[PDB]
Amino acid sequence: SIFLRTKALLQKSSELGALPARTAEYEQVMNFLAKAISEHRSDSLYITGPPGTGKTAQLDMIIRQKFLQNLSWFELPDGRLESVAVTSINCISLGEPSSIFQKIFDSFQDLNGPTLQIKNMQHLQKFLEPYTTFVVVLDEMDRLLHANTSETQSVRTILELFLLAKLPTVSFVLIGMANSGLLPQTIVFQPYTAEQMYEIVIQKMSSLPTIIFQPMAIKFAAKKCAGNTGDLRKLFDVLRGSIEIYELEKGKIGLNYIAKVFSKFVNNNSTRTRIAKLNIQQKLILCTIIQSLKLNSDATIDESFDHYIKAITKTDTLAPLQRNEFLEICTILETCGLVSIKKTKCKGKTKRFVDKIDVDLDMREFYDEMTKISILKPFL
Amino acid sequence: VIRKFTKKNVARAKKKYTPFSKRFKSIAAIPDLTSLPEFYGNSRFENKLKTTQKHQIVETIFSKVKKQLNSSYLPARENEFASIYLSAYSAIESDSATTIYVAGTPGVGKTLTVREVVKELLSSSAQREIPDFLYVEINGLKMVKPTDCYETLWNKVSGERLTWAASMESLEFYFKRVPKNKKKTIVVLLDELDAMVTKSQDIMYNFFNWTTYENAKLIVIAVANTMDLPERQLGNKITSRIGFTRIMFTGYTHEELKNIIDLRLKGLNDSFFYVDTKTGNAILIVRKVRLRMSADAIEIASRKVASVSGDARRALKVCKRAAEIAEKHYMAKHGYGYDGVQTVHITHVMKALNETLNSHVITFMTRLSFTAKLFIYALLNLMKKNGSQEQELGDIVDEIKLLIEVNGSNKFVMEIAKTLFQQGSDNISEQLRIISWDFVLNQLLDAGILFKQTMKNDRICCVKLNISVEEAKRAMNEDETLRNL
Ligand SMILES: Nc1ncnc2c1ncn2[C@@H]1O[C@H](COP(=O)(O)OP(=O)(O)OP(=O)(O)O)[C@@H](O)[C@H]1O
Ligand SMILES: Nc1ncnc2c1ncn2[C@@H]1O[C@H](COP(=O)(O)OP(=O)(O)OP(=O)(O)O)[C@@H](O)[C@H]1O
Ligand SMILES: [Mg+2]
Ligand SMILES: [Mg+2]
Repeated sequence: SIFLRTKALLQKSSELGALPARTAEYEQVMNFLAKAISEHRSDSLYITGPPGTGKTAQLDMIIRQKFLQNLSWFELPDGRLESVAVTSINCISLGEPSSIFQKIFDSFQDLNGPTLQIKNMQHLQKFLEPYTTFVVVLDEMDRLLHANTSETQSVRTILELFLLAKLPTVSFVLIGMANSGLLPQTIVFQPYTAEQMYEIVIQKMSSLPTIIFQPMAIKFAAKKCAGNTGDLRKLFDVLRGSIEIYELEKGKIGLNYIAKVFSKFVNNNSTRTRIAKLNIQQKLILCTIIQSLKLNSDATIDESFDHYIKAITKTDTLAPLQRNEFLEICTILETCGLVSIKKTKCKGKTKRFVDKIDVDLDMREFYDEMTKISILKPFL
Repeated sequence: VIRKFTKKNVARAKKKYTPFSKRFKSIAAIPDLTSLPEFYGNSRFENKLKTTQKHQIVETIFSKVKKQLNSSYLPARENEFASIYLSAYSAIESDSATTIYVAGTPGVGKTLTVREVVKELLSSSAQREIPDFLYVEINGLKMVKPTDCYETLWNKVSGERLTWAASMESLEFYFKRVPKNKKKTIVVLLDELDAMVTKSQDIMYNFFNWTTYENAKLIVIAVANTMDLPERQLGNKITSRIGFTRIMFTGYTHEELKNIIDLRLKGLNDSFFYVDTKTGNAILIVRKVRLRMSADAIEIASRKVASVSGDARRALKVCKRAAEIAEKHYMAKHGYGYDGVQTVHITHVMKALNETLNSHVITFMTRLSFTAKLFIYALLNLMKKNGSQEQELGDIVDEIKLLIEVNGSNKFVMEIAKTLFQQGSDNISEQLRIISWDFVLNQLLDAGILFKQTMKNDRICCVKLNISVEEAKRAMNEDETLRNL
């Protein structure tokens, strides 16, 4: 079926030597590779961008299409067919940052030969002398800092990797992907625009015989996904959810299904609609909570109940409530989504944990809804 | 050799350290893992809790209602069910890797809906229309360590038992490098996702980044308690990998709660039992007794529970509590033991809803001794006088002494003063604290009525009311002596 295959192509794990909107970055990475392998010179690349801009996909395409274990040939524009050994390592999925040299050894030495124990970059530096250009691609190298310690020991691993990819008479290059003169060459992957997103979607769907999308719908989805930091993953979720809603509610699918996606998965709840679903007593207790937080702003449930009792005896509207009924109406306001009760330490001379009221509603439409009720304005 | 300290209770599990990347010498050396005798799921404790039943227990007219209203036994969740089922079915049939994010408040049927989805998916796989898959359930609050999920999932996949780090590179190797034809699809339910959140956030990144791998065939269904969890606690990478689509389980309306309770009360409401009048045991079809639980009671309980939480657990528990109140009154009236119409009325439902609302704190302060009430009265007097929420204990001592020595002409004070300062006894000198001063101070500290700071000078140490001031005032002027003065 065309719907199943189209959703299969629009997954965030889907695959497709240049990416459709990454031609310039591809030529930058291949001229770095030419000046690395052809010169037999070690060098360090540092690729940076927001999420979803296609760094990992571009390096995966480069490794798959254009390339001891994992031995292969690299062809130059001259065409001398140099011998390379390429590997890619995801840094977060390692238990410690100190063992990655070992995993580089575990990516390169054959299982039939002896298995030396690599402790640091000195042992790997000894290992790479008798050789064949070694290519590593470290993904999320930014997770090679240490969250503890300070400045000195945090950079302990990346500086020793940078020295190993810069010392003479080795063939160890270092491509590092991270998220936003021995310094590495910096490439910044840019967030995509709407037209780049449209061209990527048409290129990925060009394998399909029939496009189930009107092109204006793809353009609308791409231009809504083209914000300040807009990624291709969000566009894939939006389009996949468009097929999801289209075949849950039942031809080329319309622009209206994109709006249905952006309305279904954005709960655009208004404080207008929240206040309008309450009764007079929940609105009154919301007003007393607002006034108590206005005058105290580090207030407990019990101090807010005290303020409610003082206000309700000053004004004499209906009948006063007991503390547990007050708390139950506070949880009703949690269920509606206007009041939150957390549990925090005090900052007095007797610091213990207490229940605390926070408000997540904006004042203007709150006062506008409470203005229209005449029996509530003593509490405003 | 003499040790500086000893560890004599070390319990270490039999977990190997070599990960799955070093099992075989090559990628081509890996066989089809679906044929291995240990991979993909290929209890001994259930008989330990067996005994010999030598009695005959009595199940009364309301026993079947209370047993049937439990949480162990899908009307109102059919759009969420359709969304989760269609996404997971498309991910299984195309051999894809997919994250499904589900969030909601407690008891709104998240775990029930995901479990019903995976049961229908396994039944659909049993009819050979989608490929076979392995279902893994990981609950973050059922783990000792957060990294034990690495221990759990890999043990569900391979049948090996490794330490958590080696399990993590084993799972990374399995999801990225092993081809699809040698693998089986895996559906993982991550439940209580916030419990698996650490400072490094490595488990979150790994579990949602494996769903971005081409070869993984991994479906992660993550259950959250809030929808804003990836923005509040997780980074932009994990938020990008989780995705824009997020399924929210709203709290149940009172129609939905009433439909749930009526679904559990089908076959029992408006039915007849054969009831023995000698013992009390009742049999579903000696007297023929009709059992009803009224729909107005269910609708009152459903409306209250739907406004407070929309929680199916609370609606079922309120109905079960009302039935237990009715059944307790029934056993009291007929003298039945634990070896024409019986109704769970609306009054039992109101009692069940009011028993968690009745504010025992005021009742507790009313039923205290005179010294504890005098302490609370003195503290309230100081908060009225100097307007502070924290009062020093020496000030409370001095104002208790003033309250005794000013209104002496009260007859109760003339009766109580010798007890308060000499314990009714000559040869006991006059005391600086009252009798049972530390006793009532520690008693009010145990109840949570009071907070005391941690100082070693007993006079400058501060005391604060942890309870609201108005309930302390109404408890104090309930007392006839303290409201007189
Ligand atoms: N130019 C492109 N053409 C086709 N698919 C693309 C392109 N760029 C990205 N994608 C797809 O978008 C997704 C994200 O790509 P990728 O993993 O490279 O992101 P990233 O920049 O590495 O971000 P992160 O920091 O989140 O890892 C993948 O599904 C990838 O196939
Ligand atoms: N739609 C429903 N129909 C019938 N019973 C339901 C329904 N939803 C919930 N229940 C009942 O409520 C119980 C608790 O629901 P469930 O475990 O699915 O909650 P949850 O939303 O996952 O909550 P928590 O966040 O506390 O884990 C179920 O086991 C079942 O007895
Ligand atoms: Mg990446
Ligand atoms: Mg649950």
